Amino acid sequence: ALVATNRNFQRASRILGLDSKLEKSLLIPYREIKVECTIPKDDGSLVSYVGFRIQHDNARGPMKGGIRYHPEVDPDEVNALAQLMTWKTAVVDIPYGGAKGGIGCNPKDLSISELERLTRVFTQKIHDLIGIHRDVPAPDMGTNSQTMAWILDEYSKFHGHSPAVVTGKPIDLGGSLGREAATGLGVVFATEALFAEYGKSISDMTFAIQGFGNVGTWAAKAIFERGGKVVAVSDINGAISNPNGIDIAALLKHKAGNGSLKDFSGGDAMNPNDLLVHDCDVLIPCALGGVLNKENANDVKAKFIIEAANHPTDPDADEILSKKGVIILPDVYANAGGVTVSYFEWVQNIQGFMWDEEKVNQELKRYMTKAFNDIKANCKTHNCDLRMGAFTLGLNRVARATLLRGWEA
Amino acid sequence: NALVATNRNFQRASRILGLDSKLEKSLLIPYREIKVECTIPKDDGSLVSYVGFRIQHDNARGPMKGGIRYHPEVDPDEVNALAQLMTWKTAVVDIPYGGAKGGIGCNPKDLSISELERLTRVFTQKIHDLIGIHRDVPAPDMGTNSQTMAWILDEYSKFHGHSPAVVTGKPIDLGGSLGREAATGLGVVFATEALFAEYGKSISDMTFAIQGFGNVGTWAAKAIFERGGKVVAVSDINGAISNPNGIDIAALLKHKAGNGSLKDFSGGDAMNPNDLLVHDCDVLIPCALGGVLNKENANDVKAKFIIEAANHPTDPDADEILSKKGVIILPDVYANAGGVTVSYFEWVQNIQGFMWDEEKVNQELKRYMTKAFNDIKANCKTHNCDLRMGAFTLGLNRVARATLLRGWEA
Amino acid sequence: AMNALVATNRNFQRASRILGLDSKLEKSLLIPYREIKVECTIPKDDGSLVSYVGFRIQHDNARGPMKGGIRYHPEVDPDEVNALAQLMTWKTAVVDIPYGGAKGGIGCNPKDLSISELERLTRVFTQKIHDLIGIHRDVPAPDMGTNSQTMAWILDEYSKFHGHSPAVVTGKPIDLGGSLGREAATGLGVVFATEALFAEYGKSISDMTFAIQGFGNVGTWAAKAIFERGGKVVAVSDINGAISNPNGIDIAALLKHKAGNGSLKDFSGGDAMNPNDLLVHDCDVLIPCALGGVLNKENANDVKAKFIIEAANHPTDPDADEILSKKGVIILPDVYANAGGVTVSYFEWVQNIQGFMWDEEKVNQELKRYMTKAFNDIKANCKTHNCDLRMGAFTLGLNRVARATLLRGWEA
Amino acid sequence: NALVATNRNFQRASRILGLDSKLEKSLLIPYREIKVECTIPKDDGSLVSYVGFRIQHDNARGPMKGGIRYHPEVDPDEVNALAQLMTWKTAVVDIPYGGAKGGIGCNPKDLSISELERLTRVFTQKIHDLIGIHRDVPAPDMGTNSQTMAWILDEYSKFHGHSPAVVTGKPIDLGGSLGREAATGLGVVFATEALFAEYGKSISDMTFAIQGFGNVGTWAAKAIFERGGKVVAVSDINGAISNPNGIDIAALLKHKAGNGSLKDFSGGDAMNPNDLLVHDCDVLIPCALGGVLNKENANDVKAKFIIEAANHPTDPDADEILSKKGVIILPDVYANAGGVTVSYFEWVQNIQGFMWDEEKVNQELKRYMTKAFNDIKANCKTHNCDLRMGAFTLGLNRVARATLLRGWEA
Ligand SMILES: NC(=O)c1ccc[n+]([C@@H]2O[C@H](COP(=O)([O-])OP(=O)(O)OC[C@H]3O[C@@H](n4cnc5c(N)ncnc54)[C@H](O)[C@@H]3O)[C@@H](O)[C@H]2O)c1
Ligand SMILES: NC(=O)c1ccc[n+]([C@@H]2O[C@H](COP(=O)([O-])OP(=O)(O)OC[C@H]3O[C@@H](n4cnc5c(N)ncnc54)[C@H](O)[C@@H]3O)[C@@H](O)[C@H]2O)c1
Ligand SMILES: NC(=O)c1ccc[n+]([C@@H]2O[C@H](COP(=O)([O-])OP(=O)(O)OC[C@H]3O[C@@H](n4cnc5c(N)ncnc54)[C@H](O)[C@@H]3O)[C@@H](O)[C@H]2O)c1
Ligand SMILES: NC(=O)c1ccc[n+]([C@@H]2O[C@H](COP(=O)([O-])OP(=O)(O)OC[C@H]3O[C@@H](n4cnc5c(N)ncnc54)[C@H](O)[C@@H]3O)[C@@H](O)[C@H]2O)c1
Ligand SMILES: O=C(O)c1cccc(-c2nnn[nH]2)c1
Ligand SMILES: O=C(O)c1cccc(-c2nnn[nH]2)c1
Ligand SMILES: O=C(O)c1cccc(-c2nnn[nH]2)c1
Ligand SMILES: [Ca+2]
Ligand SMILES: [Ca+2]
Ligand SMILES: [Ca+2]
Ligand SMILES: [Ca+2]
Repeated sequence: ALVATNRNFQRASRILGLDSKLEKSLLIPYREIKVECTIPKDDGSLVSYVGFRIQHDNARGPMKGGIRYHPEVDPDEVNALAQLMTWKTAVVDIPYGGAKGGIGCNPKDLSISELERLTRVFTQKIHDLIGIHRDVPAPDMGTNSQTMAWILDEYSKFHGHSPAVVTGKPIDLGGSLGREAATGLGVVFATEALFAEYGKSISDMTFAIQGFGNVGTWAAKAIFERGGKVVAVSDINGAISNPNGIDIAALLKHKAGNGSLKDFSGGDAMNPNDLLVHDCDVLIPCALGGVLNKENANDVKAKFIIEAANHPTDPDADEILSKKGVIILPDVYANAGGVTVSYFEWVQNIQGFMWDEEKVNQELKRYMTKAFNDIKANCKTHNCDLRMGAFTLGLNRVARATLLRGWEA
Repeated sequence: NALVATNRNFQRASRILGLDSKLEKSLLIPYREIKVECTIPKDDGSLVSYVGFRIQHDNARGPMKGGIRYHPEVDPDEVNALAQLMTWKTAVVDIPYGGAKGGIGCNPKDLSISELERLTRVFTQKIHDLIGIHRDVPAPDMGTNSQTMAWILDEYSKFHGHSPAVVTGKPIDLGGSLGREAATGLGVVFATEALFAEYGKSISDMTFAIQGFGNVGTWAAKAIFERGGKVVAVSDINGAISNPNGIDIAALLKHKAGNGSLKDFSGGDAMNPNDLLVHDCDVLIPCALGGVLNKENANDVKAKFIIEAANHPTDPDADEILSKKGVIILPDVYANAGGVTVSYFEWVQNIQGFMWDEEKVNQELKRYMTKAFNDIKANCKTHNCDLRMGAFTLGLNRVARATLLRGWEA
Repeated sequence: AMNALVATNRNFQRASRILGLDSKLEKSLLIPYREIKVECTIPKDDGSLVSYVGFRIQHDNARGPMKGGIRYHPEVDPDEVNALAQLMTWKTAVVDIPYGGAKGGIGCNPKDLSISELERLTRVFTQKIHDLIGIHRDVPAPDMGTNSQTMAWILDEYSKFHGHSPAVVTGKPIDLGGSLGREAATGLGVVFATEALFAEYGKSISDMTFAIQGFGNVGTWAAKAIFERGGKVVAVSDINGAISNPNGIDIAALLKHKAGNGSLKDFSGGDAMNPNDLLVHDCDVLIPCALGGVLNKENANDVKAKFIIEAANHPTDPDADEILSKKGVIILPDVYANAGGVTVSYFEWVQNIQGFMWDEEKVNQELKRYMTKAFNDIKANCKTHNCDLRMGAFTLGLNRVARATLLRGWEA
Repeated sequence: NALVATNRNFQRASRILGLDSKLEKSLLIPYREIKVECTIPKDDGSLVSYVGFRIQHDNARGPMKGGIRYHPEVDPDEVNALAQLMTWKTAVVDIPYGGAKGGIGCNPKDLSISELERLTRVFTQKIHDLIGIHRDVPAPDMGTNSQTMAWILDEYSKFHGHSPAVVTGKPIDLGGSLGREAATGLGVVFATEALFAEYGKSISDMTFAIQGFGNVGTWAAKAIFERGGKVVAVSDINGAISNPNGIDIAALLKHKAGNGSLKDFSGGDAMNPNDLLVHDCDVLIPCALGGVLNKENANDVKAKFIIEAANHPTDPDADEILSKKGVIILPDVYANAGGVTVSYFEWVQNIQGFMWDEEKVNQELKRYMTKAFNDIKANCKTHNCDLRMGAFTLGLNRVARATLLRGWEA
C-alpha cells in the first residue's frame, strides 16, 4: 500500500520530468487534522480516542475519501492512502482531491449507540473542516452507510441539510442506486475498452477470478452476461473449475444458499492455490494484494491480468509478466468504479434529483471508457506500460491544476 | 376537517405498521412551531398588526415544504394537521421533503395590493432565518399566489442573496416551472392509468363522472378526453351536464372559457348536480369538495373505481360500504399529488440553474406518479390492505425509517 | 403562576391608561416578537426514547437583547408563560437595563430525570434554539427547575455552533464566567431600594423596625443587610415557625443558628411567634419575602406597618392595595424592589462582554447606583402622573419600551 | 527542558489531586492538532515549501492562547508539552484562556523581510478558520515579533473583518498594550512581594542575586531597585558584577543600553559568572536558563529564597536538596506569569475598544499576581505541599473543574 504508492509516484514523476519543488509541494498534504473524540460508554464511563483527517490535495476539487474505524493508524500509511485517492480520482477525471480519515478504535468493542455517539462527536470536531465543496467523506474499514447517516445528521445541525456532505448514504437518505455493482461492473467496462484495442470482445475470452466477494461476484456476473467464459473461480475456502465455462448465474444461486464453491455441481472442485497459474486468457485477482510475486510469475499462463484488488502484483512479478507479453490493467484504474459512482451520488445530491440505475450505469461506462482512452493515449506519448500511463495521467492532471491556480498569496 | 381525516388515517396506518408508540409520539410532534408579529403601515398611514406563523412538522427526509395561507382562520390543530399531512404526502410520492404549513391571520380582501406587498415582506423579514432552499421552501396557498411568492423571493434574497429555490409557485419570469397549471389534473390521469394497467385496461375503456370543474377537474377531464375516455357527466357548484355518449370536453372547455355555465352546454343534457355521485359510470372522480361521499349515498354509488382528486371526499362510513361492494378507491393523498410533485421539479430546476421544457416536466411527472403507484401496490401486497392504507403506510414507514437511520443520540 | 398573569395584566392596563398609550402601539407591545416551540427528544439512561416540547417566548427587544429564565417545569400554560416574558420586558425597563423580555423552558419534571438525562435534554434544547438566542439576541438564565449547572451545559453546547460565548447565558458557575455577588443581589438590592425610599423622608434604615416574612435567599440577605445598617429586625417568619424580639434580633447569630440546621422557633435570642401574626405585627416596615397573595381584604386593615417593601412577587392583591393606600401605607412595588437579581444578571453579561470580571465591591457599587437611579426615576414619574409608587414604576418602564419602539419605527 | 519537567509536574500534581484516571487521559489529549502546507514564492521567483502547525491543547477555561515559533526544530512531543504547559499556566493566574502552541518549521535568517511577510500571510490564510478572538489567540515567540503579529492581524482581518484581539504582542500603533516589556520582570517582583508579605517582610529588607540581564532580568532588577531592594550581584552570558552595598541599577541599565558589558561596569567588582548561583544573598533569581541548579551546586546555594523567573531552572535533585535546607522556591509556572497576564490585558483592551494607561495595566497586573499567590498558598495549606505543587494542583484542578462542569454528553 505505502510502498507501492511511493514507487509508482517516483516512477511516474521521473517519466513526467516533474519539477522538484512542485513535487515537494504535491507530497505535502494540504492539511493534517487530529482531534479528541471522547464519549460516555453505555455504562457512563468515559473512553477517549483520537480521530484524524489527512486532507492531501484539493487542486481539482473538494477532497474525497473514506473514514476508517480501525485500531492501526500509522501516519505514513494514512498519508499514502490520502495521496493515492488524489491520484486515483485524477486518473478517472472526477473533480476531487484525496483525503483519508478515521478514529483509532476497534468498532467491535463498541455498542451501536456508542458508535453513534463516537461518530457524532467526531463530526462535531471536524464539521468546520469538511463540507459539500470542501471534503466529502465515505465509508471504509469499520464504517458503513449507517455511519454516514450519523455524520449527515450531525453535520446538518451545523450547516443545514447537506446530503452531499458524505457519500455511501442509505438509499432512504440520498444514496445512489448502483453502488453495490459499481466496482465489479467497472472492472468489466474497463476490460471491454482494453479488449476493444485488439478488436476482440469479452465473448472471445476465458476468465479466472480469484476472490468471490462484492468485487468478484459482480465482475463474474457481468462477464457471464456478456458472453465471457468464467472457467475458474476461487475464494478463501475452495475453488471450482469448468473448461466450458461455469454457469455463473447458477453459481451465485448456490452461493446465496450459503454453499461453498468446491461443492458446486456445475464444475470440478479445484485447489485455490492453483488459481493464479490456471490456463485462461484473462486473470482477475479480486481478493488480496501481493498474490503475484517472483515465485509464481513465470507460471502465470494468462494473457491479460485485470487488477481489481489493490496491489496484487509486487514489482518482481510486474517485471517478469511484462517481458513475457502479459498486459496488466492496473488497480488505480481498474477498480475505480466504486469511487466513480460515489462521485455520481454527490452529483445527484447537489442536483437535488436522483438518477435511475440505468443512468448511473451509462455514466459509469462513459467515465471508465474515456479514462481508458486517456490512459492509452498517455502510454503512447511516454511509451510506457498501462500502469505508468495511468499514474502519469493522474499525476499530470493534479500538477497542471496546481500550476494553473498559481502560488502568490 | 382535514384534521379528523388525517388523524384517523395516521392511526390506522400506525396500527398496520406496528409503529412503536414512542417513535409515533415523536413523529407527531412538529420539529418547530413559529409565531411572529407582522405589523405594517397601511396606505393611509395607520398601523395594523397581524400574527404570522410557520409550523415546521418534519425534516427527516429533506427540506420542509408547504404553503402560506392568508386567511383569518388560524386554528392551531388544523394547521398542524395540514403540515403533518404534507410530511406523509411527500413521502408517498418519494419526493425528498418534509411537511410544513404557514400563514398570516388576516383577510387579504381588506388589504390593498401595496399593503399585501408590505405584509409579505415583513413576514419574510421575520422568518428569513427559519426558511431556506435546503431548510423550508414555501409555496402559494389560500389567499396567496405567484405574485406573493415573487415578493418573498425578492425580500429573502436581500438577506441571503438571489435564492430562486427558496420558494415555489413563482411567476414564469422569475424561475417558475412550466406545467404547473395542468399538474394535478394530469397527475390524476397518470395515477388512474397506472391503476388500470393492473387490470390490463386503458382509460379509453371507461366512462367517467367528474364532480367539480375547476383547476383539477378541467385538466383531468381534458387529459381523460384526449386519451379516449368517455366523460359522461360533469358538475360544478351551479349545475351539471350529462351525455351518455361522452361529452366533447374540448367544446365544454371553450364554453367555460366563453363565460358559459355547465347546464347551458348544448352538447349534453342538464342534470341535477346532486345526481353526479350516483350517476351510472365506471369511474367517479370527486374534484370539488371533501365529505361528499357518506353513509347516505355510498350504497347508491354505481361506479367500480373512485379516483379521489379532491381532499377527503370519502368519509369512513362510505370507505367501509364501498370496500365490501368491490369499489376500488385511489386515495387523495396519492392521486392529487401531481401538484406537489411539479412544485418539487420547480425547486430542482432552480437548484440546477436551468429550466426544463414542458415535455420534460410531464415525462418526469409521469415517471414519479407511476413509480409511486407501484410502491403503493407493493405495500398493499405485504400488508393485505386497500390502496388508501398502502399509501399511508408507505409514506409513514418512509418517514419512520429516515428518522431511525438518523438516530437519537445528542 | 396564575397570580402573575392577573397582576401583570391589571398593572399593564392601569399604566397604559395613565400614559394614554395609543391602542395600536399597545396592541403591538402585547404581541410577542416571536414564539418558538421545538421538539426535544432524548434517549433515557435505559436507552428508551422520551419526547418533550421546549419553548421560548421572545416578547420584546426594542431596548436590547432579550433576557429571561428557562423553566424545567410541567405547567406551560401559554398565557402565563407569555405574561412572564412580558413582565421581564417591563422589569428591565424599570431599572434601565438594556434588555427586552423573554421566557422559555421545557415541559418536564426534572426530578424524573437523572443528571445525565438532564444534560442530554439541555444540549438538545440548545441545539434546537441556538440560532434564536445569542449574546446580543436573547440571553437565557436559570429559573424554576434549572441552575448554574444547566447554564454550563447551554454554554458548552452553544459554543460548538458559534465559538466560546460566555455572555450567551447568565447565572453561570464562577468557574465559567459567573459573576461575584449573585447570592446577595436580590436581598441587597431590596435594602438599597429601601434606603432610597427612606431618604425621601430624611430617614435611614437605622431609624426603623422591620418584620420579615420568609427567610430564604431573599429574606436572609435582606435581614443581614438591614442588620448591618442598624435596622432593628423585630420579627422573622418562615414556613415552619417565627421568632420575635422587640429589641431587635441578632441577625448574625440567627444566621449561624439557621446554618446549623436550626429552626426559627428554637432560636434563643427571641420569643417564638405564631407565623400567622407576622403580617399584622407591630413594626414600621413589613417585608414579604416568601409568597404571593399574602395581603388581601381579610388582613389589610390590621397591618400596622407604615412601609411595606414587596420583595416577593405580587404579595398584595388589589383589594389590600386600595385599603393600605387610604391608610397612608407606602408600598414599594415588587417590579422594582426585587430587581437586584436581574440587575446583577445584566452585570454578569457586561463582565463577559468586556472579557474581564469585576470584584464584588464593584458589582455592589454598581448595583446600588442602578437601584438608586431607578428609584429617583420612579419618584420623578410619580410627580408628573400623581400616582402611587407601583404605577410610577410601571409607567416608567412601559413608557421606555414605548419610546424605544416609536424611535425604531414601523416601515420595513 | 519543557517535556520532562512538565510531565513530571503534571503527574505529581495529579497524584495529589486524586485525579480520576479517565479524566486525566482526556486532559492529556490535545483538543486539536493542525499541520498545513505553507508555500511561498521567494523574492527571486523560486518556490519554497514549509509546514505550519498549531497545537490547540485545551479550551475548557476559554479561548486558546499561545506563541508562534519560526524555528527549524519542531519536535511534536516538545510542542505538545509547551501547549499543555500554557493550559496550566493560564489556570494558575486565573486568566480565561487555555493553552496552544504553533509555528512554522523554517529558519527566519534564510528569508528576506518580504519573504517573511508572505509566509506569515500564507500561514494565516491556512489557519484563519482555526483561530479567532474567542477561539485561539496567537502571540510572538522564538523567531517572531510584533511585526509578525501585525501581518497576522492584517491578513486575518480580510477574512473576518478588523479583529485587533485575534493576536497579542501587536505594535502599540495597531492596538498593543502599554507595559508589555516590563510585564514579566515586574510580575516577578509582584510575586515576590506577596511571598515576602507572608513573613511580614518587604523587598527592601532583602539582598538579591540575579542570573541573566535580558528582558526579564533588567526589569526585575529595576523593579527591585525602585522598591529599596539591594541587587548585590548580576550575571549574564559574558560576565558578572558584584556589589554587597547594592548595585545602582539605574546606572547599570544605562551602561547596558550604551552597549556595555557587566564586567566593565565601574560601580562594582567584576565577578566570575560561574559564582553567581553560590553568591551570598537572601534571594536568588535565575533569569537566564533552565537546569542551572542541580545536585552539584544545590548544597552550595546560600539564598533562603529562589524566585524561578527563567523556565525550569531547578532539576528535581536540587529541588529536593534545597527544600531540605529550608529553602523556599517560588515556582516558574507562577513567578514568570506576568508576561502572559499582560497579554490577556492586551486582548481585554482590544475587545473593550479602549486602551488602558500603563498605571492601570500595572495595577491590574499586581492584583492578578497577588491573588494568584494567595490561591497558591491556600492550596499549599489544603494539600500540605510546597509552592510548586500548590501552583500545579491549583492550575490542574481549575481545568479539571471547568471540563467537569462542561460535561461529556454529545
Ligand atoms: N469493493 C470496492 O468498492 C473496492 C474498490 C477498490 C478496490 N477494491 C479491492 O478489491 C478487493 C476485494 O474487495 P471486495 O469488496 O470484493 O472484498 P470482499 O470481502 O467482499 O470479498 C473478498 C473475496 O476474496 C476472498 N478471499 C479472501 N482471502 C482470500 C485468499 N487468501 N485467497 C483467495 N481468496 C480470498 C473472500 O473469501 C471473498 O470471496 C480488495 O483488495 C479491495 O481493496 C474493492
Ligand atoms: N389544485 C391543486 O393543485 C390541488 C391539489 C390537491 C388537492 N386539491 C383539491 O382539489 C379540490 C378542488 O381543487 P381545485 O383547485 O380544482 O379548485 P377550484 O376552485 O379550481 O375548483 C373547484 C370546483 O368545484 C366546484 N364546486 C364547489 N363546490 C361544489 C359543490 N358543493 N358541489 C359541486 N361542485 C362544487 C366549483 O364550482 C369548481 O368547479 C379541493 O378539494 C382541493 O383541496 C387541489
Ligand atoms: N431569590 C431571588 O433571586 C428572587 C428574585 C426576585 C423575586 N423573588 C421572589 O422572592 C420570593 C422568595 O424567593 P427566595 O429566593 O427567597 O425563595 P426561597 O425558596 O429561597 O425562600 C422562601 C422562603 O419563604 C418561606 N415560606 C414559604 N412559605 C411560607 C409561608 N406560607 N409563610 C411564611 N414563610 C413562608 C420559606 O420557608 C423560605 O424561608 C418569591 O416570591 C420569589 O418570586 C426572589
Ligand atoms: N521574556 C519573557 O517574556 C519570558 C516569560 C516567561 C519566561 N521567560 C524565561 O525567562 C528566561 C529569560 O528570558 P528573557 O526574555 O529575559 O531572555 P533574553 O534572551 O532577553 O535574556 C537572557 C539573558 O540571560 C543571559 N544568559 C544566557 N545564557 C547564560 C548563561 N549560561 N549564564 C548566564 N547568563 C546567561 C543572557 O546573556 C541575557 O542576559 C528564559 O528561561 C525564558 O524562557 C521569559
Ligand atoms: O399548499 C401547500 O401546503 C403546498 C406546498 C408546496 C407545494 C404545494 C402544491 N402545489 N400544487 N399543489 N400543492 C402545496
Ligand atoms: O426569570 C427571568 O426571566 C430572569 C432572567 C435573567 C435573570 C433573572 C434574575 N436573576 N435574579 N432574579 N431574576 C431572571
Ligand atoms: O509563547 C507563548 O506560548 C505565549 C502566548 C501568549 C502570551 C505569551 C507571553 N507574553 N509574555 N510572556 N509570555 C506567551
Ligand atoms: Ca500540497
Ligand atoms: Ca417530530
Ligand atoms: Ca410586539
Ligand atoms: Ca483534552
